[PDB]
Amino acid sequence: SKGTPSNGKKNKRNHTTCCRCGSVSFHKQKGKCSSCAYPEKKMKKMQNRKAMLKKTTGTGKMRHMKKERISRRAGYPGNPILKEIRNKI
Amino acid sequence: MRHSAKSWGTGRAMARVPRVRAGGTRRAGQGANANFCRGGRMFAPTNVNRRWNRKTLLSIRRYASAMAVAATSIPAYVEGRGHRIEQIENIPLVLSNKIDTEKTKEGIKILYNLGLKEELDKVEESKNIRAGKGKWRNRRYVLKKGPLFVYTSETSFTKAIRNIPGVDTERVENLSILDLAPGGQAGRLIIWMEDAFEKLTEIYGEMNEESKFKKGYTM
Amino acid sequence: MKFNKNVTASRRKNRKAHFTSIGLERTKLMNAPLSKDLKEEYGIKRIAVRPGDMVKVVSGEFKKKEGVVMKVNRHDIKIEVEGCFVQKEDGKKINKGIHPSNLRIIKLSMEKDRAEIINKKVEAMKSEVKA
Amino acid sequence: MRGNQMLPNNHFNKGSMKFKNWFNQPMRALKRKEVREQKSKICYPNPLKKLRPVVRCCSMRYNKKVRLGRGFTKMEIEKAGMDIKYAISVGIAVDLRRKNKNEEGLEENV
Amino acid sequence: MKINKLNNASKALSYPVKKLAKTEKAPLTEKQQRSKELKKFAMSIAREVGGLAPYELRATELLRRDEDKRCKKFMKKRLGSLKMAKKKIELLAEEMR
RNA sequence: UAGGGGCGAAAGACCAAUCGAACAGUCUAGUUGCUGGUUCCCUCCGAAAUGUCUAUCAGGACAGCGCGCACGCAGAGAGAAG
RNA sequence: AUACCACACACAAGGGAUCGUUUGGCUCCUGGGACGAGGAAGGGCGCAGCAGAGAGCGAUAUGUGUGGGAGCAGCAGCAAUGACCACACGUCCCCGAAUACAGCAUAGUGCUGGAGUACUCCUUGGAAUUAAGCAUAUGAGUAAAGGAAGGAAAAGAAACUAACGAGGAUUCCCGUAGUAGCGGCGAGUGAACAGGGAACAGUCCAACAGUGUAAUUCUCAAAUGAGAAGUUGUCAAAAGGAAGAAGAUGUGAAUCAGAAAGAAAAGCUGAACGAUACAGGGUGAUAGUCCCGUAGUGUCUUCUUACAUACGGUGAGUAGCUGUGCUCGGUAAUGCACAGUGAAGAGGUGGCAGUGUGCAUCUAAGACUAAAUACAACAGGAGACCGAUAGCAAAGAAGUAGGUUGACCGAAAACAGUGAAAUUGUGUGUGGACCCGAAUGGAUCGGGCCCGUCUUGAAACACGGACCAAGGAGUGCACAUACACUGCAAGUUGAGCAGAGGAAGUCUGUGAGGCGUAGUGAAGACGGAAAGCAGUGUGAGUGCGACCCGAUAGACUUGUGAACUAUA
Ligand SMILES: [Zn+2]
Repeated sequence: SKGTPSNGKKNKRNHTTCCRCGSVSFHKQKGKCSSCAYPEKKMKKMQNRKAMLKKTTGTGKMRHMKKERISRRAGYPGNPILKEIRNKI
Repeated sequence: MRHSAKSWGTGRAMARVPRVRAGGTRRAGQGANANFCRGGRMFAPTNVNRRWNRKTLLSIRRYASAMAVAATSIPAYVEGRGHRIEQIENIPLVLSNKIDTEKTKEGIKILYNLGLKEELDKVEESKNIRAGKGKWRNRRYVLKKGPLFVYTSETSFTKAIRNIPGVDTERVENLSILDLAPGGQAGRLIIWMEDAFEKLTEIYGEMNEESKFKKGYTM
Repeated sequence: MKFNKNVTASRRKNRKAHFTSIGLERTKLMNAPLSKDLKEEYGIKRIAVRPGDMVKVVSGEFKKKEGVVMKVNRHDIKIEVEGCFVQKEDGKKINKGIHPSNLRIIKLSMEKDRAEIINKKVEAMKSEVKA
Repeated sequence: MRGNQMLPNNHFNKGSMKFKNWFNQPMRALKRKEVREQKSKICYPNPLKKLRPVVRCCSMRYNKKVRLGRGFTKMEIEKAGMDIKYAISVGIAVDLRRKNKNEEGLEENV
Repeated sequence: MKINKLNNASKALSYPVKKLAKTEKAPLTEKQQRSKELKKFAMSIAREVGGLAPYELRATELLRRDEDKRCKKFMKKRLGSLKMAKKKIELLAEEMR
């Protein structure tokens, strides 16, 4: 029967951890990730605005982008040992 | 309106309000979007398209300001607002030009000589913290209204008197009804400058004539 | 009246600026007045209280007392003064902290960099006073 | 629908319709003032605005009224003894599209 | 309603201006003449090198039989405009002569 | 091998406790002539369940009967006598 | 009724309402609009003396330099041989466009790819809904899906309007106008020139380059040589500047004492003092003079911007035509395409089909362009906004705890305040369901069926309701309208926009348009009664979620599923 007794046979596992996004959604037989479309070059279309804002720029650390803004503020000064190269250029 | 919600329909022994689709949390099966629901949407949400300002005819604005100015020289009205004028010799007050004052120290001595001491004291003693939620929204302290000084020509006296509590300043040419009738009751006490007092004849004209300064207006 | 529009007059903003202060701005919170004599001995009118300096308590329970500053709590803005304490049920004694502004300085601790700190402030005045 | 009225015709059916409010009106006025002021310093002795011709308005309804136009014609400028390069240097506006068809209109602009 | 009160006769009146005559531009300078000559010359060489197109042959054939009204209808359908047809017929006629 | 599509020794069976057209999310607060509900006090006036037309018969509109503001004013839900 | 059941009051339990408070939210305005092969955005894993989560940082996981200067929150230890902070730099593990790759250009060096996409441009393209049914039409060229760029983007100097006594690039605001018209002429749709302003700026290529010599660009050498591109055509000139704006930071006046009372005075009482500073915040109760500021004044650093040569009148599978499909208010074709057909050098247009002829106005099939205009992330300032069941989902380690096979889905919890009601125990009183009227020392007497709701008709064998708290439903805008109130009146008006002003307020100009000052007809045409305009509000109609809640269904996606079950 289709209820409790059929639950006993459910011991196989079709999805594993995706290497691009972490989300335990890589379908091994299809060769595709259901969250991010790996191995396609572009990321997947997200279903709605609510769901996509959960993965935008600024939801993580933004390491490089923050440093760039501080350097731009300072006038891109560079390493002080090498000022002469900068000044010539 | 954020959540994914749907009605369960009849046959489940429950009211047919929309409910939240979820699992693993106590939030499953709770009642979603309606105005009678916790965390739902308000009835007729407030909206930016409301009409904030109001029109008034220019002819009424001109007439109201004229009869507000008039009331500043009837003792019954001035006393009625709550300005105290027991010690003042006569109304209206007109200060001369050739006031060479630059310091607040000497400025107060002048105002005391015109009899204003009791009025000024009445303002200083008044400061209190407002009752209600307004004290959280940048409206913390309340003070009583005092004298308004009206000038027309630029003078040092303006920056000598301004730090004294309850003193207020405006030019005659752009004198406003909010300053002339606070709270919608008329008869504010006014210190005129000699130049400003003479200018009232150009501004409002003469009875059954037309003002040159206010085109299309007659008294 | 304030005529500069870059400075805030919001109650919410002024309060956050107080409690979340750090660095030099935190040091400004620990300032106290000098006595009349010291204001002739030195140019300064007020300084940040440090251990070892001598203070008169001018407000509160311990009014009129005099003593040496033992400790400076920067996180919970309080100073501990020698001989200002309460006794528990146990008989054990706990120093009670006083807010900086309720103190007045009577003698300065001149250990370490204090003499240079004072010099730096006096010069900063004269630089603009004489102009 | 009941009673006597002028029959409705109110066009609010389209759900994609945008609304425009004007809360910025006093502030944008203040910015336009401050831009003119600083522009006036950059060319201090000279007026901020150029000289423009007088032309006659268009239809039967406005024939009897005169108005400012875009620029003087090469013929107007020449008749008054100037050259085009000089006129520009002295703050006169120029429009080479306009034509002259009357004696009166020419005489006034000279 | 402030519309449709005057008659058409009175709407046609006009104010008495003084007009300026138009400046005629008839003189054509030496260099402009040579320019035009060279363009017209170039048009000869193309016709000499490459000859007539199929519908031009069919058209000129009808002109020899004096089938004037047939040629007119034919050319109208090829070029679209009755003006272009009238012009092209006149150019073809002159070529044959 | 995937949704107006699959697969079926054929029962409209089965396609993640869902199938005479799956699930997720959005358009969308889809529509409702139909059912349920609609939050303080006193004072004064006070109905209708009928006619005409309607894809009209559990609905509308127009007229008839209420109330408010009222320019004004010799009238009357009763009798006599021809 | 000894002990059960009910009610009242006092005390103890049980719960978290109410009042007082808020380093959070929301809305409007101003600035900003800064990513990546020099490896981004996003994911994982490591790093502390005792260290889980979160924050910070990369095996250099608190290093160097500059400016300052006192502690490191617990315990043990450190610190003028520099605790801690601020500015810049150095170092920067593994996965990921992920590349020892793909496509492509140059004499050579190289460039693209992924992320973001609120606002702008280019394609593709619904249905619910309204018509009280429905098929053309509407919603709507909207949603959805794809491509691309910048701080704005697009557009832009007439193959343009107009018929006046004419004007003169583009964009934006007021207006013509809910008009001319389109439409099962139904429902409904719907522009342009004028007239008043903001801001203003014009120019390039081809046609068409010295022939007494390619005079032109590049490479190596050298101080004057070799070589590459190119005759299928290269080559058409100036430095230069002070202004303007935004930030950062220094300084910065003036008070003491007292009875009563309180844990504590800044309150209250007396006596003083400052002010170009009485904006606001902190201190053990309500502070101009106790602390941080404010008015007024100094310094410094960045950014933006500016003079030269030569020319005209023919830019083709184009304009147009026939057929066809979509589109627009565009109507015997407004714009865009596809197939046939296909010009002239002279052509295009003048809101109704054709043919002819004068007249007016322009010059298509190649390119560039400032200012005035639009709006997320991030930063700053304001508010007749909300005050922990509200305001963002989120005032704490919130897109978290936790959940789906998957796409995706998603909470609660403020103060160690106050401490209501439901409900429970103990004590003391009064009754046997309770309400209204009237009383006794005391038995009781008389009257009353359970509320809300549809209904001719409810106590009903009609439906909803166990009990208490808190939340919980006729609102906002546009357009005509009748009434009440106000100013002026043959007139009336806060259009936008300019001038003044320590300013989202107020005052003053310039100056359109609209409606009114009289009507009749389809129109040509004619002409002869009746106070209006603009506001502040109330009743009422129509369109938008439209008093609040509620279908079975329809469509769209470059979204997901054969772990159960079917077949090869
Ligand atoms: Zn993935």
